[PDB]
Amino acid sequence: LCPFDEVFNATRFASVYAWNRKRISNCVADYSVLYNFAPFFAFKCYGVSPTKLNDLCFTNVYADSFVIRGNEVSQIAPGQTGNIADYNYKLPDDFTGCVIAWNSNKLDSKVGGNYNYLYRLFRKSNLKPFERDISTEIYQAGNKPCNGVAGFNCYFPLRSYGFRPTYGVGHQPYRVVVLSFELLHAPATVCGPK
Amino acid sequence: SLTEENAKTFLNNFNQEAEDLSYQSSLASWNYNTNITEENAQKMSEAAAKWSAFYEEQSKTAQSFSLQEIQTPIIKRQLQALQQSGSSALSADKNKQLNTILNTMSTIYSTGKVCNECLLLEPGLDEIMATSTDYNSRLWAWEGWRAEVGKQLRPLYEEYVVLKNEMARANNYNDYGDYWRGDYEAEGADGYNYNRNQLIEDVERTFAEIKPLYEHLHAYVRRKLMDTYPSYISPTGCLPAHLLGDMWGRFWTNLYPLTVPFAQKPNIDVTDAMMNQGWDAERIFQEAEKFFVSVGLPHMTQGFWANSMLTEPADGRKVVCHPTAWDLGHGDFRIKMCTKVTMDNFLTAHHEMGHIQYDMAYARQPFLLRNGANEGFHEAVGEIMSLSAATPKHLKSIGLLPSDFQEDSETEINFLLKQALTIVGTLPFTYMLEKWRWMVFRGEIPKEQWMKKWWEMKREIVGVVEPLPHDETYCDPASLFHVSNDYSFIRYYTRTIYQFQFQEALCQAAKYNGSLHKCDISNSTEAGQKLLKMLSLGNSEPWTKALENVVGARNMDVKPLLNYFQPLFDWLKEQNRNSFVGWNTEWSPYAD
Ligand SMILES: *[C@@H]1O[C@H](CO)[C@@H](O[C@@H]2O[C@H](CO)[C@@H](O)[C@H](O)[C@H]2NC(C)=O)[C@H](O)[C@H]1NC(C)=O
Ligand SMILES: *[C@@H]1O[C@H](CO)[C@@H](O)[C@H](O)[C@H]1NC(C)=O
Ligand SMILES: *[C@@H]1O[C@H](CO)[C@@H](O)[C@H](O)[C@H]1NC(C)=O
Ligand SMILES: [Zn+2]
Repeated sequence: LCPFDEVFNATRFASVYAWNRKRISNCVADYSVLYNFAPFFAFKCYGVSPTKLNDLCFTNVYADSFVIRGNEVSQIAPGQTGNIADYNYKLPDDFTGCVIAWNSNKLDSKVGGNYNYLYRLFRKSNLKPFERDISTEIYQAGNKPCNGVAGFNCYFPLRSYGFRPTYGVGHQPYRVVVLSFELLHAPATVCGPK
Repeated sequence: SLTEENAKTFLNNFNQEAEDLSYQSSLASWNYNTNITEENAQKMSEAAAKWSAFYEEQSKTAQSFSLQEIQTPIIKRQLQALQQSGSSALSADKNKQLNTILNTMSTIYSTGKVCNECLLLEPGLDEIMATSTDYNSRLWAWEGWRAEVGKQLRPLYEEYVVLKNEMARANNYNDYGDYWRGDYEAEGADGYNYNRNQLIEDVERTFAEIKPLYEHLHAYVRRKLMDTYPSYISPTGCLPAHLLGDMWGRFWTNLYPLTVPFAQKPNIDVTDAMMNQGWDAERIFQEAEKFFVSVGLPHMTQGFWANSMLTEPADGRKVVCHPTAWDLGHGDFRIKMCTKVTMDNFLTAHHEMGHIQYDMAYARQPFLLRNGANEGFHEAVGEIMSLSAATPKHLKSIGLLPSDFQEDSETEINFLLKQALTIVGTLPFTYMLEKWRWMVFRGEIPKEQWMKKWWEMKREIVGVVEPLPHDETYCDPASLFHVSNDYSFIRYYTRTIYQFQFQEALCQAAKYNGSLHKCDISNSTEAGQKLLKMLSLGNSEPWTKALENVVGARNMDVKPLLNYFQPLFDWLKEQNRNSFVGWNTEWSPYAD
């Protein structure tokens, strides 16, 4: 059995820019275990059908988990742009996989404030499909050469989330997992149930 | 390499930090309002100080981006909404002096007492001016108040005016009046451009059409008060300032028992009908939510029923006990209200929920644009809801009035009169006070003729005569809360105009055939999507375009106001035949 339980029922998820990636290979993939993790805010599969997932086999199933706001859940989709899928985690155009997303207010919200989840806001250029950036360099906005200090035309790229339970439904913490299937010429070792 | 993208990045960073700092400040303020303690007050003060420091630092940092290079309209508007400094333009010494003068005036107004009984402003004076009908019992209190508070605030107000003029000139303005009229300044296309100096030409123009109705109402009130005041009212004279149901005369609602068209048919009250059915605060809020959803507005958030304090706490918490609609941010909308099962609270619940529905509309706009079009717009969206929820047709649909009841003419006339005593009677006083403050700040009125010109305008605009002579030693304008404490007062006239404009625009869109005051926007999804077109813009567009999106006009219009009281206007014109509509500006109660 593939470790799908340790991806959706984890204890602490990573940030959006440092999205946690896990490779799933050499194991029977039971696609029926995805359910039972609460009514999902989103269960959108691109290029495949959520029903016939047990009727095929892929070489590798990459699982990318990250926490984002509620209004930014729609930005995790091929083609769409915004503030999340431009400098933190961009999806390929011809993406054949499944994006699941569910609220996690009870687990990832503190009364004082859960400032542990960070997100990149400023960057020189947009990212590429399946690219990670963990740099903490000052964003040189203007022509003034920044010297590691913050101020005018020198802003910090990584900001923090003010997750609190008093938020509404669009700013609460939402955990999003992305399962991307790979079909290289290598022999398939990840099949469904029997 | 262009400054446009740099300004965009700066605004993005400012909004990202403000959506957290202002949220923390609002949360601290709410925690203070929940349980008023010494620690919560300190936390709220620290949060407000941090927010103000951040805002002034960003404003000092934002002034390095002139609006001439910014081509994008929304970016230019966001930069303009932040470059405005305000009181920080003055030096440290002048700012400290102005703050000390403001605090001293606020302390004098809050700790004012009139004794020859010995009471204060709110406990005894308000009740006497509202309920008591004796001539001397009101005259002595009025004279004592306007002789103590006026003479104690005059020397401070004389320097306050100069300090405010200096602050205005320091912010590239001319006078304090022009600074207060800067909120109605719009920018955009050739038709969507409004100027500050253009407002003065409209507020007067809008006053000419409401003059005959106000004259008829004043004549009717005078004829009705002649009975209770036989030897103190002239048939062709003005009314004393202490016989208006209030210390200043802002609202004439206290004169309803003395000025009633038909006493044998009182107004409609649903208090007992609501108590019989066993309703409560949560039921009132659910009915208000159903009313707001029926017209076609978004649904309330789940946190509104959990984190908001809809009822009075029984855990011993001391609240201010007044209605307020708080928008903390990030989808946090709450209502703090001393809600009961009464009818006035039932209408206030629909009034305050309108502000919440407004705040839930422009949430998609940037933080520098999360506000109404002007000071007269935000308070105008919630007021029209009560006008539609307080109709005899809406009360029968909900279940407060039985189906066997029928609308009567005398009851409608009494209701229109009671509404005009509060809505129509406050417009001339507001206009006169604003004109006086504008002409004083502009230096047109010399400092040796403040009281003279004030009482001269009291006779020509409002038609109020003083019962005793008051020389320049007093300062009666400063006796008002909005004048003593720094606050704008022209917003009420614009609100009163815009509420009737919106009411007419939303009633003509639903194809309603009847009186304007008996409209009912319920069961009309077209009246919500048309209003949401303006509520979703907020401050991202000039107020002229926001007003055109609803009513079509790009300026104030008083014709909807005259159509609201048209039956009452005809009734007053028919009843005031055996009288002279108007007043001569020479009669004086103190003179023989
Ligand atoms: C009365 O006011 C006090 C403020 O001192 C409240 O105590 C706070 O309660 C909130 C919510 O539980 C928390 O911040 C802390 O537990 C308290 N803060 C501090 C600084 O002690 C108290 O909750 C209020 N009473 C009620 C019934 O709410
Ligand atoms: C997740 O794990 C916890 C503890 O192991 C368990 O109680 C819970 O039922 C799990 N969730 C699901 C959907 O099985
Ligand atoms: C308004 O709609 C409600 C439910 O949609 C209905 O019960 C009520 O009778 C309607 N009122 C009128 C006047 O049509
Ligand atoms: Zn209010």
